[PDB]
Amino acid sequence: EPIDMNKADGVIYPNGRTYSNITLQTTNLFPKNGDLGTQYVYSASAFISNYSYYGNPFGDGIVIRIGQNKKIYPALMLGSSFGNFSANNKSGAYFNHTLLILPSKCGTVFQVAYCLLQPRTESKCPGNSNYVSYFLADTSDEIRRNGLRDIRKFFNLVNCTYFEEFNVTADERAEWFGIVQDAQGVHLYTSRKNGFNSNNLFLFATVPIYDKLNYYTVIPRSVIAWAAFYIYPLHQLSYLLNFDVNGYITQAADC
Amino acid sequence: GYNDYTQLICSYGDFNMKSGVYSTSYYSAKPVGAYYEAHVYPDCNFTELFRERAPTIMQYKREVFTRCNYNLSLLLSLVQVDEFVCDKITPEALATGCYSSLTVDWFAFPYAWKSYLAIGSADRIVRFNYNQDYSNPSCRIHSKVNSSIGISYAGAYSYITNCNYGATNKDDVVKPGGRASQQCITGALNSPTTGQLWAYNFGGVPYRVSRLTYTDHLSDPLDMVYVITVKYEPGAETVCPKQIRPDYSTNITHLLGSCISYDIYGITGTGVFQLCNARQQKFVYDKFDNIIGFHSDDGNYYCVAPCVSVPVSVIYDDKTNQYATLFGSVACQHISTMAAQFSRETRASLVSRNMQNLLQTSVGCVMGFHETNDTVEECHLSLGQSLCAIPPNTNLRSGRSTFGLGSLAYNSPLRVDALNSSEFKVSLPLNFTFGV
Amino acid sequence: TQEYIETSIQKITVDCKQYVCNGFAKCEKLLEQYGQFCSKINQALHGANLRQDDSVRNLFESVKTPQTVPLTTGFGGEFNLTLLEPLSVSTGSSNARSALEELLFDSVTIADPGYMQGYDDCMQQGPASARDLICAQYVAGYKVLPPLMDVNMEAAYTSSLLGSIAGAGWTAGLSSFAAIPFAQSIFYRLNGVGITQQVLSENQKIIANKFNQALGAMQTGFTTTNEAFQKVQDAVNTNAQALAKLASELSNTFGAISSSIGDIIQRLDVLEQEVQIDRLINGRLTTLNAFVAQQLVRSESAARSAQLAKDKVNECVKSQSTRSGFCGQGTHIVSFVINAPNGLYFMHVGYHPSQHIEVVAAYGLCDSANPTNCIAPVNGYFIKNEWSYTGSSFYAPEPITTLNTRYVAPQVTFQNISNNLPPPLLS
Amino acid sequence: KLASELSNTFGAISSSIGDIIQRLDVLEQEVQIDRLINGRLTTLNAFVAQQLVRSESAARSAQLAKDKVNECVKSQSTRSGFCGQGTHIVSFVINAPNGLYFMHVGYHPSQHIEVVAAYGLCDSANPTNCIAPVNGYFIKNEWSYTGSSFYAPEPITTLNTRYVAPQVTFQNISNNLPPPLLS
Amino acid sequence: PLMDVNMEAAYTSSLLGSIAGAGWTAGLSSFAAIPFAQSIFYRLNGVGI
Amino acid sequence: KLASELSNTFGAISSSIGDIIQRLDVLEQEVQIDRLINGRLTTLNAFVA
Ligand SMILES: *[C@@H]1O[C@H](CO)[C@@H](O[C@@H]2O[C@H](CO)[C@@H](O)[C@H](O)[C@H]2NC(C)=O)[C@H](O)[C@H]1NC(C)=O
Ligand SMILES: *[C@@H]1O[C@H](CO)[C@@H](O[C@@H]2O[C@H](CO)[C@@H](O)[C@H](O)[C@H]2NC(C)=O)[C@H](O)[C@H]1NC(C)=O
Ligand SMILES: *[C@@H]1O[C@H](CO)[C@@H](O[C@@H]2O[C@H](CO)[C@@H](O)[C@H](O)[C@H]2NC(C)=O)[C@H](O)[C@H]1NC(C)=O
Ligand SMILES: *[C@@H]1O[C@H](CO)[C@@H](O[C@@H]2O[C@H](CO)[C@@H](O)[C@H](O)[C@H]2NC(C)=O)[C@H](O)[C@H]1NC(C)=O
Ligand SMILES: *[C@@H]1O[C@H](CO)[C@@H](O[C@@H]2O[C@H](CO)[C@@H](O)[C@H](O)[C@H]2NC(C)=O)[C@H](O)[C@H]1NC(C)=O
Ligand SMILES: *[C@@H]1O[C@H](CO)[C@@H](O[C@@H]2O[C@H](CO)[C@@H](O)[C@H](O)[C@H]2NC(C)=O)[C@H](O)[C@H]1NC(C)=O
Ligand SMILES: CCCCC/C=C\C/C=C\CCCCCCCC(=O)O
Ligand SMILES: *[C@@H]1O[C@H](CO)[C@@H](O)[C@H](O)[C@H]1NC(C)=O
Ligand SMILES: *[C@@H]1O[C@H](CO)[C@@H](O)[C@H](O)[C@H]1NC(C)=O
Ligand SMILES: *[C@@H]1O[C@H](CO)[C@@H](O)[C@H](O)[C@H]1NC(C)=O
Ligand SMILES: *[C@@H]1O[C@H](CO)[C@@H](O)[C@H](O)[C@H]1NC(C)=O
Ligand SMILES: *[C@@H]1O[C@H](CO)[C@@H](O)[C@H](O)[C@H]1NC(C)=O
Ligand SMILES: *[C@@H]1O[C@H](CO)[C@@H](O)[C@H](O)[C@H]1NC(C)=O
Ligand SMILES: *[C@@H]1O[C@H](CO)[C@@H](O)[C@H](O)[C@H]1NC(C)=O
Ligand SMILES: *[C@@H]1O[C@H](CO)[C@@H](O)[C@H](O)[C@H]1NC(C)=O
Ligand SMILES: *[C@@H]1O[C@H](CO)[C@@H](O)[C@H](O)[C@H]1NC(C)=O
Repeated sequence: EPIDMNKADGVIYPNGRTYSNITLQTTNLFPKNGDLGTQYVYSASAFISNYSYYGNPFGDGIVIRIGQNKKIYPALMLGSSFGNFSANNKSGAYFNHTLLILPSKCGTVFQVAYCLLQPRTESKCPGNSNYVSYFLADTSDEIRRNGLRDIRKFFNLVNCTYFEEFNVTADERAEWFGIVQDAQGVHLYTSRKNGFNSNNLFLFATVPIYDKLNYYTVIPRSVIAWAAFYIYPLHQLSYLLNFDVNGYITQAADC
Repeated sequence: GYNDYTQLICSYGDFNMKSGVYSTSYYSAKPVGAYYEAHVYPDCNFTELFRERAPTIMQYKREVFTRCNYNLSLLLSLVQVDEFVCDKITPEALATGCYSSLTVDWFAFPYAWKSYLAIGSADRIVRFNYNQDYSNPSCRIHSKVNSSIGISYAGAYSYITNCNYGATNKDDVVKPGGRASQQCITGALNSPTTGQLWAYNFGGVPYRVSRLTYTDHLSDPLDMVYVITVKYEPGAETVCPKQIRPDYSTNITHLLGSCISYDIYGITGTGVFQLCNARQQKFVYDKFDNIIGFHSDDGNYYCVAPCVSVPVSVIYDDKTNQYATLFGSVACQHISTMAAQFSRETRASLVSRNMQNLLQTSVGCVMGFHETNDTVEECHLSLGQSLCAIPPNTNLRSGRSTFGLGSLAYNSPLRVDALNSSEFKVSLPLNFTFGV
Repeated sequence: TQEYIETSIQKITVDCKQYVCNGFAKCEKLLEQYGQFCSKINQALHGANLRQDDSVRNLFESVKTPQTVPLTTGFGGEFNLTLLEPLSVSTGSSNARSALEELLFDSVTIADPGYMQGYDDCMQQGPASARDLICAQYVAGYKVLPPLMDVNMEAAYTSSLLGSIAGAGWTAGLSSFAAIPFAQSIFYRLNGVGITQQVLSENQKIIANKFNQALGAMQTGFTTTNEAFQKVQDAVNTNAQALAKLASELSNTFGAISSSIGDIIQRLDVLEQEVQIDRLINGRLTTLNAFVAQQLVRSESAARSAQLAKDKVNECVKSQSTRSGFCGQGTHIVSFVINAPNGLYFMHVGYHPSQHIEVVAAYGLCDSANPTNCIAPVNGYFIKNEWSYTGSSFYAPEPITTLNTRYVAPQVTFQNISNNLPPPLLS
Repeated sequence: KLASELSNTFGAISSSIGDIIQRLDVLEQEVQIDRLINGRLTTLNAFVAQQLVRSESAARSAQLAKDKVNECVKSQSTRSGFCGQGTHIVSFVINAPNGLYFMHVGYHPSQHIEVVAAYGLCDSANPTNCIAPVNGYFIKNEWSYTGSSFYAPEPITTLNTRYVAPQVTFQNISNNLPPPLLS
Repeated sequence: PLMDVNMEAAYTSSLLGSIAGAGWTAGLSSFAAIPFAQSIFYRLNGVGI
Repeated sequence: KLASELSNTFGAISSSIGDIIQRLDVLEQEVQIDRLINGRLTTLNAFVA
């Protein structure tokens, strides 16, 4: 599922003014054309892959294609230091403050937290040498934070600075998500403006993270293919953008 | 700015000019009123800056302010400014105008060490502790904060003197707008005060860190550095002052049709606002980045033009000294609303209106003309589209006279009818003449 | 052959004081450090526009046509000229622009500004991408001046030229004017280039049909495969590009902190804003000077093309041109001119040989008994298989008479014939 | 446009180098002198570009004057509209400042009349013997010859006609015959 | 301008002296000392009077 | 002209962008680089005219 510039896949809309019916030459963070990304699959037959062992480099930023070209939302763990867990040699430990993006409920409520991950000394928990992996496992309002409940069984989350919640409505169509860090903090981009074809990333949140994020991992999930999201990196690239009548980017050129 | 003739004389830079139709600049358009429209937000909270423990330069504290209204007059009374070094702004400019973000980085630093934070410095403090961005309008101020304000200093105040890693000893420098990495901080927090390069191993890579303290250079009027970086992004303005500008009025319905100076959401300019019928955005732009309209807080759309926008031409003949005005490509029912922008005599003619002045032609609305049917072969006062202006036969000393409108008839050559038969017709000269 | 000649440049006047400074007194005070710039720009633009109108007036003075035949529905008889004839003499409205002029103007994207209520329109309609150059006149601070003559008057001049084509050039001098029909003028023009009256009388319907197909092939001639049509389109695009260069330069910061004087004034102290406004002022002055220099160069090009169009009209439209290659390829017969956007459109019909044959010809014929009596052909040759006369523009062997020969001095290259003497060589 | 822009400061503190030198320190006067240098350099470049385009226009006009001298003042033009309206008779050229001044004398009609003419006349007895005018018309009164630029009927002679091939448009005359057509 | 008004006037006067000739008959090699009135009458005759 | 006007400093400290970047601080780099940029734009505009 490669990046296509003629569909304007993964382009971030410029902040502020809404451009209309002109072409704009910008050099800013953009996905490189022809990039296949990295496919991540959540099973649905509990049953997880080793997505918590990687520690992929964050770089300038990442962009995610969620769903079609079951639509299960991703779970992310971003941090500055990556290393092994103690007394089991297992990788996946994030040191110091760590950003968590947890899709609670059925992907309708999101938890964003920025805090320490202290391993727990119980069986099948990190640091016990019985460790395998951590994962998120899937009416009245108590399961609105159930992703937090799954993530706090493995980690203590002891000193937490930022916490917010976001409501997203259930859908099945295509959706994009991007994370970019600059001097003002961590910027979360989404294509939930849902106007016309959309598929353009607009700013919707800002997390006050001033330590440099260097790594990101995909938290494994299991619902009891059925899930595919691709994570593409962003590069400082020259692009040529085409805005249409409505004010959305329709064509891109990778230059 | 008295007549259209005087505006014609002030442009082109001469008094004795020849006859013709000339384009004329404006000289009597001034901003009369003032308008200010900005959103209200809850106040910015500056308690962490002045009422808590002073941060250390090794791990300084940064706060980004968004969607709040500040008050610089209160902030400057709690500090005594020693020296401010601003890049593309001034503190007077910081007390006004809207931004999209407001980043403040602050830490405790002795006043004797201004040279270690100046631009172009090669010291260890810029290299390993704090590197300023200098890509946005920023101002770094040096101030002394009294202990009665609420500031305090405790613990050890230290800065990294060296931080290198790897087998090649690569320096872990600080990017502009960044801080020291967590490896350097962890190496420093166990490093001795005296400045010995100890060796550690964070995550499988050897790291070496040394530090020095400046906690004995701090006094009761605690020397503090505040670095204030603003960002400008039109259409995304969020931080504006609690103080509304002083002259300005907050209601636009009594300022419609007159050139006013507006401060709508942190951007300043002059123009004329008129109500017009024609929302994914608030401001409306054309292809060339010129705001041509805006949506107000109530239900109304005012499309804004520049202070001068109507093209004015003056028809003048050097003999008899008469003159007339041509308002190019505009209806006669719109001139009387824009009058205040013209010259004083033209403004005095349009107000207390006499409709004998305004005639509508195919090239615009003319003033000082009268309709005529006479046509002229020579056209020295061409208005375009086969219209020539017929000058009056009375000089200006006897009073102003009106021009003639509509001219340039066709030559209409002689017609010879064809017999369309075996014979034809020829047009032969009886008499002749010689022309040079 | 279709040829487009651009005889004009857009007339543009720029409000210099409003363009360089947006009404700010500080900018207007700092502009005095560059002298009386706005007066010089205004005088240069006024001189350019005045010279342009003088050139247009002189060019249409060369289309004087002092005598004409009034246009009728039946013009040319068998020859079809309803495409070229006025729409007023044809069905419907009293406008003089022919069907070909309407087809040429309707197939070129002009984006008419509107010289009557352009302001008001631009105000009522919102932002766009096709009329934003027109709406930038009242924002950037310039104006496109209307042409000197209305399209009705230009069409009247063209129609009067069309009615005078057949009669002009009949005999020596330009004083008289015959009212001969168009078909007779065409037949005489074809006879003058070497076609016998026998061939013209025998093949008149074929000639009329060929002319009708040649003129009717221009219904689909205004496409992208036509070179002169693309010349019209790219002249219009060049004018639009110059206008777009006048705008979109106030959006350039030119190294300053912003593209607008008000932000510079607000964001900086009284000493730094002087140098920032100086940067902006220097940028605007550079843009205006470049535009004025471009206008002068385009005025020179328009003057050259106006001189060329004056000769084209005086040499080919008003008379048959015997000079090679000046008006189309082949043998020139008759040329028509209509009004094009910012110029004139010429259509030269030509006589082209479709097929060629080769035949032995002689310089002249003498007599064996009287060697001092020799003849030479006029507008033709002496082709063999004895000797007969041909037209030198169409193959038709015809008996030798005194109407196609001349008595000339004897030469060595002349052929000698003893039997079957031509009637010129008899006695 | 050369002596006027020497008085411009171009954003500097003065329009001269002598007081820029003596009012500022050595580092601060380099930028002021460079501003003056930039302004005068742009002025000189603009002057040179204007000289080049004016020389191009002068070359075009010199070619036009060369063609016009060799055609109209040195010979009879016999070209429509190239050397004045009407028919060209004689032209003269005199010297003018930075160019030449031409005076084209032309023949202009003042009053016109319309008469009925013929393409040529043939004889009914001999249809193969037909004549045509050379520099005029066969105007009808029976038939007379006239000039193409002046109305003055004359008898038809052999010095103003020439024999032509017969056509259909030629008028038949059998009552009175002109001397070219008589036998 | 490279030439004094005397010289330029000499060229113009020499051109004026050869108006009547230099085109009397085909070819430019010969020159006929024709009076100006005769040249004007011949030109009007060639026009069609 | 195009070949030779690339060696001019145009009032900057050097005719190379790299030397200006290496020798000066980021506030003065944009000031001095704009002096080279303006001169090269002037050269290209003169060539096109
Ligand atoms: C970042 O994380 C590291 C590792 O979690 C912290 O280093 C620990 O510091 C405590 C306090 O002295 C020690 O008891 C541990 O032994 C250290 N761990 C390791 C692996 O060295 C470090 O303090 C954190 N940085 C902060 C909080 O700024
Ligand atoms: C969680 O936050 C608390 C509050 O700052 C930390 O407690 C501080 O720890 C440092 C280092 O041991 C002491 O110098 C401070 O006096 C403590 N403050 C208080 C109020 O107790 C605590 O260390 C943090 N926990 C982790 C794991 O970093
Ligand atoms: C500005 O910030 C300070 C500290 O960041 C706020 O002070 C806190 O206020 C809450 C409730 O008002 C208390 O529970 C905390 O103990 C206070 N902490 C400190 C350090 O003072 C203050 O309330 C903020 N101002 C506003 C208007 O919200
Ligand atoms: C911004 O801050 C200044 C200073 O704190 C405010 O000025 C004070 O206004 C109150 C109200 O009358 C007075 O009692 C104080 O004496 C004033 N202090 C000074 C130093 O002048 C000002 O009102 C604030 N602005 C807004 C909009 O609240
Ligand atoms: C046609 O006959 C003439 C004679 O009347 C030939 O011309 C002569 O050629 C001889 C060659 O020796 C010359 O000496 C004469 O002076 C020529 N006389 C004239 C009047 O030119 C001519 O060559 C013959 N044509 C051909 C084709 O042979
Ligand atoms: C003058 O007489 C000639 C000979 O009769 C006419 O030519 C004929 O005209 C008729 C009808 O006009 C045609 O049908 C014949 O074909 C013509 N013959 C030829 C040989 O062309 C001529 O038309 C007469 N002139 C006028 C004005 O009628
Ligand atoms: C350049 C090394 C050779 C010359 C050595 C001679 C004298 C050196 C003495 C001090 C060197 C300081 C140079 C920079 C001064 C400001 C340092 C800063 O705060 O950025
Ligand atoms: C994850 O599993 C794949 C599948 O075998 C394996 O190739 C890869 O090395 C694993 N990554 C680890 C253990 O970090
Ligand atoms: C984790 O452990 C493996 C082997 O146990 C080692 O190769 C790797 O370097 C370790 N990772 C870190 C970050 O120390
Ligand atoms: C993890 O690696 C370290 C380093 O060699 C080792 O001392 C420790 O025993 C390992 N843990 C396990 C459970 O093997
Ligand atoms: C999200 O939805 C819940 C339930 O309706 C609500 O309580 C909460 O305020 C919402 N959050 C936001 C940010 O709107
Ligand atoms: C700090 O506040 C105290 C309390 O009034 C005052 O005495 C002292 O002068 C203040 N410090 C300064 C520097 O003004
Ligand atoms: C502005 O003034 C008009 C004048 O009639 C009034 O109707 C309107 O309510 C005012 N708007 C305000 C005060 O917000
Ligand atoms: C808006 O449109 C209506 C027609 O429905 C018209 O009467 C009115 O004048 C228009 N308003 C403006 C400001 O042009
Ligand atoms: C001008 O002509 C119009 C055409 O009908 C006529 O109505 C009008 O009265 C005329 N004006 C004068 C002053 O004769
Ligand atoms: C946008 O540009 C296209 C390009 O052809 C044009 O057709 C359309 O009318 C434009 N729309 C607007 C609102 O300007």
